[PDB]
Amino acid sequence: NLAKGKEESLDSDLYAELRCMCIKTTSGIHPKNIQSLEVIGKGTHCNQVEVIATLKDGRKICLDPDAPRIKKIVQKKLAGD
Repeated sequence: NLAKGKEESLDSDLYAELRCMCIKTTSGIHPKNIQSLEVIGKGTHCNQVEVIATLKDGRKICLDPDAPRIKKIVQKKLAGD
């Protein structure tokens, strides 16, 4: 949909999340599949921290910042001695 006629799609129902990049998140991802990830802090129209992971095969998914499982996965990725 090209022109000035939005709101008929999956775009956010929440004013505070109008500019968030993620619609939802993916579970069951393994640290080994992750090539890199970006942690984005809260912004003007996105009151949620977002975690966008790029998998080794190029797939991009969002991860739940609050999932103890995800916090562990990020910790795992950070380690590498």
